[PDB]
Amino acid sequence: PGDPQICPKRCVCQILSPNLATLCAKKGLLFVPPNIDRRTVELRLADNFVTNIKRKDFANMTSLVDLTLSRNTISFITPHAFADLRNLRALHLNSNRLTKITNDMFSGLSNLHHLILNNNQLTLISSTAFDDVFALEELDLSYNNLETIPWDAVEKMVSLHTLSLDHNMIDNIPKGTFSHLHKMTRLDVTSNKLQKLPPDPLFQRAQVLATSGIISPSTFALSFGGNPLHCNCELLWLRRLSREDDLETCASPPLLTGRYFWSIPEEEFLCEPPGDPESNPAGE
Amino acid sequence: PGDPQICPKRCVCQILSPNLATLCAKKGLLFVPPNIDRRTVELRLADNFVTNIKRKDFANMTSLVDLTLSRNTISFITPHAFADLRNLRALHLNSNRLTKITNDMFSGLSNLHHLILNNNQLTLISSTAFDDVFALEELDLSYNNLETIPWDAVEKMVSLHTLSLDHNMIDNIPKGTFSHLHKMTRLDVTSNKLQKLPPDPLFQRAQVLATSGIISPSTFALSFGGNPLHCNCELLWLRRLSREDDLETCASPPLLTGRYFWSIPEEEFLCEPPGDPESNPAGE
Ligand SMILES: *[C@@H]1O[C@H](CO)[C@@H](O)[C@H](O)[C@H]1NC(C)=O
Ligand SMILES: *[C@@H]1O[C@H](CO)[C@@H](O)[C@H](O)[C@H]1NC(C)=O
Ligand SMILES: [Ca+2]
Ligand SMILES: [Ca+2]
Ligand SMILES: [Ca+2]
Ligand SMILES: [Ca+2]
Ligand SMILES: [Ca+2]
Ligand SMILES: [Ca+2]
Ligand SMILES: [Ca+2]
Ligand SMILES: [Ca+2]
Ligand SMILES: [Cl-]
Ligand SMILES: [Cl-]
Ligand SMILES: [Cl-]
Ligand SMILES: [Cl-]
Ligand code: NA
Ligand code: NA
Ligand code: NA
Ligand code: NA
Ligand code: NA
Ligand code: NA
Repeated sequence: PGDPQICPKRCVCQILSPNLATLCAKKGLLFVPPNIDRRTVELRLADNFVTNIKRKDFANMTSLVDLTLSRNTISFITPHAFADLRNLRALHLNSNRLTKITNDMFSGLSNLHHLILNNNQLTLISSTAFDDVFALEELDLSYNNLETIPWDAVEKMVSLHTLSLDHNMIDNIPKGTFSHLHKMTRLDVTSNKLQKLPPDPLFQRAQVLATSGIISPSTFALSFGGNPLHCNCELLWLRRLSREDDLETCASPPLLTGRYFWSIPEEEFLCEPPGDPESNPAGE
Repeated sequence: PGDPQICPKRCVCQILSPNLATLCAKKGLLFVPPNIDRRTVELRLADNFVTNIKRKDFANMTSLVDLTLSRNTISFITPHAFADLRNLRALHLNSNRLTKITNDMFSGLSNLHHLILNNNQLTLISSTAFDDVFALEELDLSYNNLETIPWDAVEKMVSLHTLSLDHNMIDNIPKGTFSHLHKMTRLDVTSNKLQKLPPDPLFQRAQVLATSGIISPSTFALSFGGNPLHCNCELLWLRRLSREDDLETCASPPLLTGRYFWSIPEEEFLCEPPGDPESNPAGE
Protein backbone atom coordinates (compact mmCIF):
# COMPACT_ATOMS: atom_id res chain seq x y z
CA PRO A 1 0.00 0.00 0.00
CA GLY A 2 0.85 3.71 -0.06
CA ASP A 3 1.26 3.87 3.71
CA PRO A 4 3.63 6.46 5.23
CA GLN A 5 7.21 5.36 5.75
CA ILE A 6 7.97 3.41 8.94
CA CYS A 7 11.30 3.89 10.70
CA PRO A 8 12.46 2.44 14.03
CA LYS A 9 13.12 4.91 16.83
CA ARG A 10 16.78 3.86 17.09
CA CYS A 11 17.53 3.81 13.36
CA VAL A 12 18.01 6.28 10.52
CA CYS A 13 16.01 5.86 7.32
CA GLN A 14 17.23 7.32 4.02
CA ILE A 15 15.17 7.79 0.86
CA LEU A 16 17.09 8.27 -2.38
CA SER A 17 14.26 7.80 -4.85
CA PRO A 18 13.02 5.18 -5.45
CA ASN A 19 15.27 3.35 -2.98
CA LEU A 20 14.75 3.30 0.80
CA ALA A 21 17.38 2.19 3.33
CA THR A 22 17.14 1.46 7.06
CA LEU A 23 20.45 1.95 8.90
CA CYS A 24 20.29 0.46 12.41
CA ALA A 25 24.02 -0.31 12.73
CA LYS A 26 25.80 0.04 16.09
CA LYS A 27 22.67 1.06 18.00
CA GLY A 28 23.00 -1.61 20.70
CA LEU A 29 19.89 -3.53 19.63
CA LEU A 30 19.18 -6.82 21.39
CA PHE A 31 16.69 -7.89 18.69
CA VAL A 32 15.50 -6.82 15.26
CA PRO A 33 13.35 -3.69 15.75
CA PRO A 34 9.72 -4.72 15.26
CA ASN A 35 8.65 -1.84 12.99
CA ILE A 36 10.76 -1.75 9.83
CA ASP A 37 9.12 -0.60 6.62
CA ARG A 38 8.63 -3.68 4.45
CA ARG A 39 9.69 -1.68 1.36
CA THR A 40 13.28 -1.12 2.53
CA VAL A 41 15.83 -1.90 -0.18
CA GLU A 42 18.90 -1.97 2.11
CA LEU A 43 18.87 -3.02 5.78
CA ARG A 44 21.99 -2.52 7.92
CA LEU A 45 21.84 -4.26 11.31
CA ALA A 46 25.60 -4.73 11.73
CA ASP A 47 27.43 -4.26 15.04
CA ASN A 48 24.44 -5.05 17.26
CA PHE A 49 23.76 -7.67 19.93
CA VAL A 50 20.74 -9.38 18.28
CA THR A 51 20.67 -13.03 19.39
CA ASN A 52 17.65 -14.37 17.47
CA ILE A 53 16.00 -14.05 14.06
CA LYS A 54 12.22 -14.34 14.35
CA ARG A 55 10.01 -15.33 11.42
CA LYS A 56 8.33 -11.91 11.53
CA ASP A 57 11.59 -9.92 11.38
CA PHE A 58 12.34 -9.97 7.64
CA ALA A 59 8.94 -11.30 6.54
CA ASN A 60 7.45 -9.66 3.43
CA MET A 61 10.57 -7.72 2.42
CA THR A 62 10.31 -8.02 -1.35
CA SER A 63 12.61 -5.20 -2.47
CA LEU A 64 15.27 -5.97 0.15
CA VAL A 65 18.63 -6.30 -1.63
CA ASP A 66 21.45 -5.90 0.90
CA LEU A 67 21.10 -7.26 4.45
CA THR A 68 24.06 -7.05 6.84
CA LEU A 69 23.80 -8.83 10.20
CA SER A 70 27.59 -8.75 10.68
CA ARG A 71 29.16 -8.62 14.15
CA ASN A 72 26.10 -9.74 16.09
CA THR A 73 25.81 -12.61 18.53
CA ILE A 74 23.35 -14.88 16.70
CA SER A 75 22.89 -18.52 17.73
CA PHE A 76 19.52 -19.19 16.05
CA ILE A 77 17.53 -18.47 12.89
CA THR A 78 13.86 -19.41 12.75
CA PRO A 79 13.11 -21.55 9.66
CA HIS A 80 11.58 -19.76 6.65
CA ALA A 81 13.01 -16.48 7.98
CA PHE A 82 14.54 -15.52 4.62
CA ALA A 83 11.80 -17.33 2.68
CA ASP A 84 10.14 -14.05 1.65
CA LEU A 85 13.17 -12.30 0.08
CA ARG A 86 13.28 -12.89 -3.67
CA ASN A 87 15.37 -9.83 -4.62
CA LEU A 88 18.20 -10.21 -2.08
CA ARG A 89 21.58 -10.02 -3.84
CA ALA A 90 23.79 -9.84 -0.73
CA LEU A 91 23.58 -11.27 2.79
CA HIS A 92 26.24 -10.80 5.50
CA LEU A 93 26.03 -13.24 8.43
CA ASN A 94 29.73 -12.96 9.31
CA SER A 95 31.08 -12.75 12.87
CA ASN A 96 28.14 -14.50 14.53
CA ARG A 97 27.54 -17.57 16.73
CA LEU A 98 25.86 -19.78 14.09
CA THR A 99 26.83 -23.41 14.65
CA LYS A 100 24.84 -24.96 11.78
CA ILE A 101 23.32 -24.30 8.36
CA THR A 102 20.04 -26.09 7.69
CA ASN A 103 18.39 -27.03 4.39
CA ASP A 104 15.55 -24.52 4.81
CA MET A 105 17.71 -21.53 5.77
CA PHE A 106 18.69 -20.17 2.33
CA SER A 107 16.11 -22.22 0.41
CA GLY A 108 14.33 -19.21 -1.07
CA LEU A 109 17.06 -16.97 -2.48
CA SER A 110 17.68 -17.33 -6.23
CA ASN A 111 19.10 -13.83 -6.84
CA LEU A 112 21.78 -13.95 -4.12
CA HIS A 113 25.25 -13.13 -5.49
CA HIS A 114 27.01 -12.70 -2.11
CA LEU A 115 26.88 -14.91 1.00
CA ILE A 116 29.36 -14.01 3.77
CA LEU A 117 29.47 -16.57 6.60
CA ASN A 118 33.00 -15.97 7.91
CA ASN A 119 33.99 -16.07 11.59
CA ASN A 120 31.26 -18.37 12.87
CA GLN A 121 31.39 -21.65 14.79
CA LEU A 122 29.60 -23.71 12.08
CA THR A 123 30.49 -27.40 12.25
CA LEU A 124 28.07 -28.56 9.53
CA ILE A 125 26.17 -27.56 6.39
CA SER A 126 23.17 -29.60 5.29
CA SER A 127 23.40 -31.38 1.95
CA THR A 128 20.73 -29.41 0.07
CA ALA A 129 21.36 -26.06 1.78
CA PHE A 130 23.19 -24.54 -1.21
CA ASP A 131 20.91 -25.97 -3.92
CA ASP A 132 19.04 -22.67 -4.44
CA VAL A 133 22.04 -20.29 -4.15
CA PHE A 134 23.52 -21.39 -7.49
CA ALA A 135 23.78 -17.75 -8.64
CA LEU A 136 26.35 -16.92 -5.93
CA GLU A 137 29.33 -14.90 -7.15
CA GLU A 138 30.94 -14.87 -3.67
CA LEU A 139 30.89 -17.40 -0.82
CA ASP A 140 32.93 -16.73 2.35
CA LEU A 141 33.10 -19.63 4.83
CA SER A 142 36.36 -18.44 6.45
CA TYR A 143 37.10 -19.06 10.14
CA ASN A 144 34.71 -21.89 10.94
CA ASN A 145 34.68 -25.51 12.14
CA LEU A 146 33.65 -27.03 8.78
CA GLU A 147 35.20 -30.34 7.75
CA THR A 148 33.21 -30.45 4.49
CA ILE A 149 30.78 -28.43 2.37
CA PRO A 150 28.10 -29.31 -0.22
CA TRP A 151 30.63 -29.71 -3.03
CA ASP A 152 27.95 -31.02 -5.41
CA ALA A 153 26.04 -27.77 -4.94
CA VAL A 154 29.20 -25.67 -5.29
CA GLU A 155 30.24 -27.17 -8.63
CA LYS A 156 26.83 -26.01 -9.91
CA MET A 157 27.59 -22.32 -9.25
CA VAL A 158 28.70 -21.09 -12.66
CA SER A 159 29.33 -17.39 -11.99
CA LEU A 160 31.20 -17.80 -8.69
CA HIS A 161 34.49 -15.87 -8.84
CA THR A 162 35.47 -16.15 -5.15
CA LEU A 163 35.47 -19.02 -2.65
CA SER A 164 37.08 -18.50 0.77
CA LEU A 165 37.41 -21.72 2.80
CA ASP A 166 40.39 -20.63 4.89
CA HIS A 167 40.80 -21.41 8.60
CA ASN A 168 38.54 -24.47 8.66
CA MET A 169 38.88 -28.21 9.37
CA ILE A 170 38.37 -29.24 5.72
CA ASP A 171 40.34 -32.44 5.11
CA ASN A 172 39.52 -33.07 1.43
CA ILE A 173 38.51 -31.33 -1.79
CA PRO A 174 36.81 -33.54 -4.43
CA LYS A 175 38.69 -33.78 -7.68
CA GLY A 176 36.28 -32.38 -10.28
CA THR A 177 34.57 -29.47 -8.53
CA PHE A 178 36.11 -26.48 -10.36
CA SER A 179 35.93 -27.99 -13.87
CA HIS A 180 32.75 -26.15 -14.87
CA LEU A 181 33.59 -22.91 -13.01
CA HIS A 182 35.51 -20.60 -15.35
CA LYS A 183 34.84 -17.36 -13.46
CA MET A 184 36.80 -18.27 -10.31
CA THR A 185 39.62 -15.83 -9.64
CA ARG A 186 40.25 -16.69 -5.97
CA LEU A 187 40.46 -19.75 -3.71
CA ASP A 188 41.80 -19.60 -0.14
CA VAL A 189 42.25 -22.99 1.57
CA THR A 190 44.79 -21.66 4.11
CA SER A 191 44.81 -23.25 7.59
CA ASN A 192 42.86 -26.41 6.77
CA LYS A 193 43.32 -30.19 7.09
CA LEU A 194 44.01 -30.77 3.37
CA GLN A 195 46.68 -33.37 2.66
CA LYS A 196 46.16 -33.02 -1.10
CA LEU A 197 44.84 -30.61 -3.70
CA PRO A 198 43.14 -31.54 -6.99
CA PRO A 199 44.77 -30.26 -10.18
CA ASP A 200 42.76 -27.79 -12.22
CA PRO A 201 43.61 -25.75 -15.34
CA LEU A 202 42.62 -22.65 -13.37
CA PHE A 203 45.60 -23.23 -11.07
CA GLN A 204 47.89 -22.93 -14.10
CA ARG A 205 47.24 -19.18 -13.72
CA ALA A 206 48.46 -19.18 -10.09
CA GLN A 207 52.07 -18.60 -11.19
CA VAL A 208 53.95 -15.62 -12.62
CA LEU A 209 55.59 -16.00 -16.03
CA ALA A 210 57.72 -13.57 -18.03
CA THR A 211 60.52 -13.14 -20.62
CA SER A 212 58.26 -14.28 -23.49
CA GLY A 213 57.89 -10.67 -24.64
CA ILE A 214 55.39 -9.91 -21.87
CA ILE A 215 55.60 -10.22 -18.09
CA SER A 216 52.35 -11.96 -17.27
CA PRO A 217 50.62 -10.90 -14.03
CA SER A 218 49.16 -13.57 -11.79
CA THR A 219 45.53 -13.95 -12.87
CA PHE A 220 44.53 -16.48 -10.18
CA ALA A 221 45.03 -16.15 -6.41
CA LEU A 222 45.53 -19.47 -4.61
CA SER A 223 46.70 -19.90 -1.02
CA PHE A 224 47.16 -23.46 0.25
CA GLY A 225 49.48 -22.62 3.15
CA GLY A 226 49.00 -23.94 6.66
CA ASN A 227 47.87 -27.42 5.62
CA PRO A 228 49.18 -30.92 6.73
CA LEU A 229 50.39 -31.66 3.22
CA HIS A 230 51.20 -35.26 2.38
CA CYS A 231 53.95 -34.74 -0.17
CA ASN A 232 54.03 -37.25 -3.03
CA CYS A 233 53.66 -37.20 -6.82
CA GLU A 234 50.01 -36.07 -6.61
CA LEU A 235 51.16 -32.55 -5.69
CA LEU A 236 53.87 -32.38 -8.39
CA TRP A 237 51.71 -30.19 -10.65
CA LEU A 238 51.59 -27.68 -7.79
CA ARG A 239 55.34 -27.95 -7.19
CA ARG A 240 55.92 -27.09 -10.87
CA LEU A 241 54.19 -23.72 -10.53
CA SER A 242 56.53 -20.77 -10.06
CA ARG A 243 55.20 -19.04 -6.96
CA GLU A 244 56.14 -17.10 -3.87
CA ASP A 245 57.19 -19.14 -0.84
CA ASP A 246 54.38 -18.85 1.73
CA LEU A 247 56.12 -21.29 4.12
CA GLU A 248 53.92 -24.22 3.13
CA THR A 249 55.08 -27.34 4.96
CA CYS A 250 54.78 -31.10 4.37
CA ALA A 251 53.27 -33.15 7.18
CA SER A 252 54.17 -36.49 5.55
CA PRO A 253 56.00 -38.70 4.45
CA PRO A 254 58.29 -38.93 7.51
CA LEU A 255 61.39 -38.01 5.50
CA LEU A 256 59.69 -34.86 4.17
CA THR A 257 58.05 -34.02 7.51
CA GLY A 258 58.88 -30.50 8.68
CA ARG A 259 60.53 -29.35 5.43
CA TYR A 260 59.30 -26.41 3.38
CA PHE A 261 57.22 -27.40 0.35
CA TRP A 262 59.22 -25.23 -2.05
CA SER A 263 62.58 -26.19 -0.52
CA ILE A 264 62.01 -29.80 -1.65
CA PRO A 265 63.22 -30.61 -5.19
CA GLU A 266 60.71 -31.98 -7.68
CA GLU A 267 62.50 -35.33 -7.88
CA GLU A 268 61.82 -36.05 -4.18
CA PHE A 269 58.01 -36.06 -4.53
CA LEU A 270 57.37 -39.78 -4.98
CA CYS A 271 54.36 -42.07 -5.13
CA GLU A 272 54.89 -45.72 -4.23
CA PRO A 273 53.57 -48.45 -6.55
CA PRO A 274 51.14 -50.98 -4.99
CA GLY A 275 50.53 -47.99 -0.03
CA ASP A 276 51.29 -44.45 -1.17
CA PRO A 277 48.61 -43.81 -2.35
CA GLU A 278 46.38 -46.70 -1.07
CA SER A 279 46.28 -48.85 -9.91
CA ASN A 280 47.98 -45.50 -9.26
CA PRO A 281 50.31 -43.93 -11.92
CA ALA A 282 52.98 -46.68 -11.73
CA GLY A 283 50.28 -49.17 -12.74
CA GLU A 284 49.08 -52.48 -11.30
CA PRO B 1 74.51 -29.61 31.79
CA GLY B 2 76.88 -27.28 29.94
CA ASP B 3 75.85 -28.61 26.54
CA PRO B 4 76.07 -26.32 23.49
CA GLN B 5 72.98 -24.29 22.68
CA ILE B 6 70.26 -26.04 20.65
CA CYS B 7 68.23 -24.06 18.12
CA PRO B 8 65.63 -25.33 15.64
CA LYS B 9 66.46 -25.01 11.96
CA ARG B 10 63.43 -22.78 11.32
CA CYS B 11 63.85 -20.52 14.36
CA VAL B 12 66.15 -17.75 15.55
CA CYS B 13 67.79 -18.02 18.97
CA GLN B 14 68.99 -14.92 20.83
CA ILE B 15 71.34 -14.85 23.81
CA LEU B 16 71.37 -11.68 25.91
CA SER B 17 73.27 -12.95 28.92
CA PRO B 18 72.14 -14.79 30.94
CA ASN B 19 68.80 -15.01 29.11
CA LEU B 20 68.15 -17.15 26.02
CA ALA B 21 65.13 -16.78 23.72
CA THR B 22 63.80 -19.00 20.92
CA LEU B 23 61.78 -17.07 18.32
CA CYS B 24 59.87 -19.45 16.03
CA ALA B 25 57.00 -17.08 15.20
CA LYS B 26 55.40 -17.08 11.74
CA LYS B 27 57.58 -19.91 10.40
CA GLY B 28 54.67 -22.08 9.22
CA LEU B 29 55.29 -24.84 11.76
CA LEU B 30 52.75 -27.66 11.94
CA PHE B 31 54.05 -28.82 15.34
CA VAL B 32 56.41 -27.69 18.08
CA PRO B 33 59.97 -28.17 16.75
CA PRO B 34 61.44 -31.20 18.52
CA ASN B 35 64.84 -29.71 19.41
CA ILE B 36 64.42 -26.60 21.56
CA ASP B 37 67.06 -25.89 24.19
CA ARG B 38 65.51 -26.65 27.57
CA ARG B 39 67.17 -23.53 29.04
CA THR B 40 65.19 -21.05 26.92
CA VAL B 41 63.74 -18.20 28.97
CA GLU B 42 61.33 -16.91 26.30
CA LEU B 43 59.65 -19.08 23.64
CA ARG B 44 57.67 -17.43 20.82
CA LEU B 45 55.59 -19.87 18.75
CA ALA B 46 52.91 -17.38 17.70
CA ASP B 47 51.38 -17.28 14.20
CA ASN B 48 52.01 -20.94 13.39
CA PHE B 49 49.74 -23.85 12.46
CA VAL B 50 50.61 -26.18 15.39
CA THR B 51 47.58 -28.37 16.12
CA ASN B 52 48.79 -30.42 19.11
CA ILE B 53 50.84 -29.99 22.28
CA LYS B 54 52.77 -33.16 23.08
CA ARG B 55 54.03 -33.97 26.58
CA LYS B 56 57.63 -33.78 25.33
CA ASP B 57 57.27 -30.32 23.76
CA PHE B 58 57.70 -28.06 26.80
CA ALA B 59 58.95 -30.77 29.18
CA ASN B 60 61.85 -29.76 31.46
CA MET B 61 61.75 -26.03 30.68
CA THR B 62 62.58 -24.64 34.10
CA SER B 63 63.67 -21.11 33.22
CA LEU B 64 60.87 -20.60 30.68
CA VAL B 65 59.06 -17.35 31.54
CA ASP B 66 57.09 -16.15 28.50
CA LEU B 67 55.39 -18.65 26.17
CA THR B 68 53.22 -17.37 23.31
CA LEU B 69 51.18 -19.90 21.31
CA SER B 70 48.90 -17.16 19.94
CA ARG B 71 47.22 -17.48 16.54
CA ASN B 72 47.70 -21.22 16.13
CA THR B 73 45.07 -23.84 15.41
CA ILE B 74 45.22 -25.91 18.62
CA SER B 75 42.44 -28.36 19.51
CA PHE B 76 44.32 -30.48 22.06
CA ILE B 77 46.82 -30.25 24.93
CA THR B 78 48.29 -33.44 26.37
CA PRO B 79 47.85 -33.56 30.17
CA HIS B 80 50.86 -32.57 32.30
CA ALA B 81 52.21 -30.60 29.32
CA PHE B 82 52.86 -27.47 31.39
CA ALA B 83 53.55 -29.49 34.54
CA ASP B 84 57.31 -28.84 34.32
CA LEU B 85 57.25 -25.01 34.14
CA ARG B 86 57.64 -23.47 37.59
CA ASN B 87 58.99 -20.07 36.50
CA LEU B 88 56.42 -19.22 33.82
CA ARG B 89 54.99 -15.73 34.41
CA ALA B 90 53.07 -15.37 31.13
CA LEU B 91 51.23 -17.78 28.82
CA HIS B 92 49.37 -16.75 25.65
CA LEU B 93 46.91 -19.34 24.30
CA ASN B 94 44.73 -16.77 22.52
CA SER B 95 43.22 -17.26 19.05
CA ASN B 96 43.21 -21.06 19.13
CA ARG B 97 40.67 -23.90 18.80
CA LEU B 98 40.60 -24.97 22.48
CA THR B 99 37.10 -26.11 23.42
CA LYS B 100 37.77 -27.02 27.06
CA ILE B 101 40.01 -26.34 30.06
CA THR B 102 40.74 -29.36 32.25
CA ASN B 103 41.79 -29.54 35.90
CA ASP B 104 45.29 -30.79 35.09
CA MET B 105 46.09 -28.23 32.37
CA PHE B 106 47.39 -25.30 34.46
CA SER B 107 47.80 -27.32 37.67
CA GLY B 108 51.53 -26.68 37.99
CA LEU B 109 51.98 -22.94 37.52
CA SER B 110 52.25 -20.91 40.74
CA ASN B 111 54.25 -17.97 39.32
CA LEU B 112 51.92 -17.20 36.40
CA HIS B 113 50.83 -13.54 36.35
CA HIS B 114 49.30 -13.54 32.84
CA LEU B 115 46.92 -16.04 31.21
CA ILE B 116 45.48 -15.00 27.83
CA LEU B 117 42.75 -17.35 26.55
CA ASN B 118 40.82 -14.96 24.30
CA ASN B 119 39.26 -15.92 20.95
CA ASN B 120 38.79 -19.64 21.57
CA GLN B 121 35.72 -21.88 21.39
CA LEU B 122 35.85 -22.93 25.09
CA THR B 123 32.44 -23.97 26.41
CA LEU B 124 33.65 -25.12 29.85
CA ILE B 125 36.30 -24.70 32.54
CA SER B 126 36.77 -27.42 35.15
CA SER B 127 36.07 -26.52 38.76
CA THR B 128 39.62 -26.83 40.12
CA ALA B 129 41.41 -25.63 36.97
CA PHE B 130 42.22 -22.17 38.40
CA ASP B 131 43.13 -23.33 41.92
CA ASP B 132 46.90 -23.06 41.31
CA VAL B 133 46.89 -19.82 39.26
CA PHE B 134 45.98 -17.65 42.26
CA ALA B 135 48.91 -15.30 41.52
CA LEU B 136 47.37 -14.19 38.19
CA GLU B 137 47.46 -10.44 37.59
CA GLU B 138 45.69 -10.77 34.21
CA LEU B 139 43.08 -13.24 32.93
CA ASP B 140 41.62 -12.82 29.42
CA LEU B 141 38.69 -15.11 28.58
CA SER B 142 37.29 -12.81 25.86
CA TYR B 143 35.47 -14.20 22.80
CA ASN B 144 34.51 -17.68 23.99
CA ASN B 145 31.45 -19.86 24.62
CA LEU B 146 31.71 -19.79 28.44
CA GLU B 147 28.50 -19.61 30.45
CA THR B 148 30.38 -19.70 33.78
CA ILE B 149 33.88 -19.70 35.27
CA PRO B 150 35.41 -20.98 38.53
CA TRP B 151 34.29 -17.93 40.51
CA ASP B 152 35.45 -19.49 43.79
CA ALA B 153 38.97 -19.72 42.37
CA VAL B 154 38.80 -16.19 40.94
CA GLU B 155 37.84 -14.54 44.24
CA LYS B 156 41.06 -16.06 45.64
CA MET B 157 43.29 -14.13 43.20
CA VAL B 158 44.40 -11.17 45.28
CA SER B 159 46.72 -9.34 42.88
CA LEU B 160 44.50 -9.58 39.78
CA HIS B 161 44.08 -6.13 38.23
CA THR B 162 42.39 -7.18 34.96
CA LEU B 163 39.57 -9.61 34.13
CA SER B 164 38.19 -9.70 30.57
CA LEU B 165 35.03 -11.80 30.23
CA ASP B 166 33.60 -9.97 27.22
CA HIS B 167 31.85 -11.70 24.30
CA ASN B 168 30.82 -14.83 26.19
CA MET B 169 27.57 -16.57 27.21
CA ILE B 170 27.96 -15.76 30.92
CA ASP B 171 24.48 -15.39 32.43
CA ASN B 172 25.38 -14.62 36.06
CA ILE B 173 28.09 -13.15 38.27
CA PRO B 174 28.04 -14.25 41.95
CA LYS B 175 27.53 -11.42 44.39
CA GLY B 176 30.67 -11.46 46.56
CA THR B 177 33.49 -12.28 44.15
CA PHE B 178 35.33 -8.93 43.98
CA SER B 179 35.11 -8.14 47.71
CA HIS B 180 38.66 -9.31 48.50
CA LEU B 181 40.20 -8.06 45.23
CA HIS B 182 41.41 -4.49 45.71
CA LYS B 183 43.85 -4.42 42.77
CA MET B 184 41.23 -4.75 40.03
CA THR B 185 41.27 -1.79 37.65
CA ARG B 186 39.35 -3.37 34.74
CA LEU B 187 36.32 -5.60 34.16
CA ASP B 188 34.78 -6.14 30.71
CA VAL B 189 31.49 -8.08 30.68
CA THR B 190 30.40 -6.70 27.28
CA SER B 191 28.31 -8.98 25.03
CA ASN B 192 27.24 -11.52 27.65
CA LYS B 193 23.97 -13.00 28.98
CA LEU B 194 24.02 -11.03 32.26
CA GLN B 195 20.62 -9.81 33.41
CA LYS B 196 22.11 -8.34 36.60
CA LEU B 197 25.37 -7.09 38.05
CA PRO B 198 26.46 -7.31 41.70
CA PRO B 199 27.25 -4.03 43.45
CA ASP B 200 30.84 -3.54 44.56
CA PRO B 201 32.66 -0.55 46.09
CA LEU B 202 35.16 -0.83 43.23
CA PHE B 203 32.39 0.15 40.80
CA GLN B 204 32.00 3.44 42.70
CA ARG B 205 35.19 4.43 40.83
CA ALA B 206 33.58 3.71 37.42
CA GLN B 207 32.16 7.26 37.22
CA VAL B 208 33.70 10.68 36.62
CA LEU B 209 33.27 13.34 39.32
CA ALA B 210 34.36 16.97 39.41
CA THR B 211 33.67 20.50 40.75
CA SER B 212 34.82 19.56 44.27
CA GLY B 213 38.10 21.42 43.70
CA ILE B 214 39.49 18.57 41.59
CA ILE B 215 38.21 16.87 38.45
CA SER B 216 38.58 13.21 39.32
CA PRO B 217 39.63 10.88 36.49
CA SER B 218 37.90 7.54 36.14
CA THR B 219 40.01 5.07 38.12
CA PHE B 220 38.01 1.94 37.22
CA ALA B 221 37.05 0.75 33.72
CA LEU B 222 33.76 -1.17 33.57
CA SER B 223 31.87 -2.09 30.40
CA PHE B 224 28.54 -3.91 30.84
CA GLY B 225 27.12 -3.07 27.40
CA GLY B 226 25.54 -5.63 25.12
CA ASN B 227 23.77 -7.58 27.87
CA PRO B 228 20.04 -8.65 28.20
CA LEU B 229 19.61 -6.44 31.25
CA HIS B 230 16.57 -7.05 33.42
CA CYS B 231 15.96 -3.53 34.69
CA ASN B 232 14.68 -3.29 38.27
CA CYS B 233 15.85 -1.82 41.58
CA GLU B 234 18.82 -4.23 41.77
CA LEU B 235 20.63 -2.18 39.09
CA LEU B 236 19.82 1.21 40.67
CA TRP B 237 23.33 1.55 42.13
CA LEU B 238 24.64 1.28 38.57
CA ARG B 239 22.07 3.77 37.27
CA ARG B 240 23.28 6.28 39.89
CA LEU B 241 26.81 6.30 38.48
CA SER B 242 27.59 9.21 36.16
CA ARG B 243 28.95 7.53 33.04
CA GLU B 244 29.13 7.72 29.28
CA ASP B 245 26.22 6.23 27.37
CA ASP B 246 27.47 3.03 25.72
CA LEU B 247 23.98 2.19 24.35
CA GLU B 248 23.27 -0.36 27.07
CA THR B 249 19.74 -1.70 26.65
CA CYS B 250 17.17 -3.34 28.95
CA ALA B 251 15.80 -6.70 27.84
CA SER B 252 13.10 -6.75 30.54
CA PRO B 253 10.58 -5.83 32.05
CA PRO B 254 8.30 -5.57 28.98
CA LEU B 255 7.67 -1.85 29.53
CA LEU B 256 11.42 -1.15 29.65
CA THR B 257 12.23 -3.56 26.79
CA GLY B 258 14.16 -1.88 23.99
CA ARG B 259 14.86 1.38 25.84
CA TYR B 260 18.34 2.68 26.55
CA PHE B 261 19.55 2.02 30.10
CA TRP B 262 20.62 5.62 30.69
CA SER B 263 17.53 7.08 28.99
CA ILE B 264 15.36 5.56 31.75
CA PRO B 265 14.88 7.73 34.86
CA GLU B 266 15.92 6.33 38.22
CA GLU B 267 12.32 6.30 39.49
CA GLU B 268 11.28 3.76 36.81
CA PHE B 269 13.60 0.99 38.04
CA LEU B 270 11.23 -0.96 40.28
CA CYS B 271 11.28 -4.23 42.18
CA GLU B 272 7.94 -5.86 42.95
CA PRO B 273 7.18 -7.04 46.50
CA PRO B 274 6.29 -10.75 46.91
CA GLY B 275 7.75 -12.15 41.45
CA ASP B 276 10.30 -9.46 40.63
CA PRO B 277 12.66 -10.70 42.00
CA GLU B 278 11.44 -14.29 42.76
CA SER B 279 11.99 -11.30 51.33
CA ASN B 280 13.41 -8.79 48.84
CA PRO B 281 13.88 -5.08 49.83
CA ALA B 282 10.15 -4.34 50.28
CA GLY B 283 10.07 -7.06 52.93
CA GLU B 284 7.88 -10.12 53.49
C1 LIG C 1 3.40 -10.65 5.86
O1 LIG C 1 2.37 -10.64 4.87
C2 LIG C 1 1.18 -11.33 5.26
C3 LIG C 1 0.24 -11.26 4.07
O2 LIG C 1 0.87 -10.65 2.96
C4 LIG C 1 0.59 -10.71 6.52
O3 LIG C 1 -0.54 -11.46 6.94
C5 LIG C 1 1.64 -10.68 7.63
O4 LIG C 1 1.13 -9.99 8.76
C6 LIG C 1 2.90 -9.99 7.14
N1 LIG C 1 3.93 -10.00 8.17
C7 LIG C 1 4.80 -9.00 8.34
C8 LIG C 1 5.79 -9.18 9.46
O5 LIG C 1 4.79 -8.00 7.64
C1 LIG D 1 62.88 -34.43 30.81
O1 LIG D 1 63.74 -34.76 31.90
C2 LIG D 1 63.82 -36.17 32.18
C3 LIG D 1 64.72 -36.31 33.38
O2 LIG D 1 65.09 -35.05 33.91
C4 LIG D 1 64.34 -36.92 30.95
O3 LIG D 1 64.33 -38.32 31.22
C5 LIG D 1 63.47 -36.61 29.74
O4 LIG D 1 64.03 -37.20 28.57
C6 LIG D 1 63.38 -35.10 29.54
N1 LIG D 1 62.51 -34.78 28.41
C7 LIG D 1 62.73 -33.75 27.59
C8 LIG D 1 61.73 -33.58 26.48
O5 LIG D 1 63.68 -32.98 27.74
CA1 LIG E 1 27.85 -7.37 -7.66
CA1 LIG F 1 31.37 -33.44 -13.28
CA1 LIG G 1 31.86 -26.56 -19.26
CA1 LIG H 1 45.87 -27.30 10.17
CA1 LIG I 1 54.26 -7.98 34.95
CA1 LIG J 1 33.47 -14.35 50.81
CA1 LIG K 1 39.94 -8.17 52.67
CA1 LIG L 1 23.95 -11.15 24.40
CL1 LIG M 1 30.33 -12.83 19.02
CL1 LIG N 1 36.89 -20.02 14.37
CL1 LIG O 1 42.11 -20.68 14.00
CL1 LIG P 1 33.83 -16.72 19.67
NA1 NA Q 1 28.55 -7.00 18.91
NA1 NA R 1 32.78 -13.68 16.34
NA1 NA S 1 49.95 -35.49 5.81
NA1 NA T 1 47.67 -19.40 11.87
NA1 NA U 1 40.66 -17.96 16.09
NA1 NA V 1 16.29 -9.67 30.89
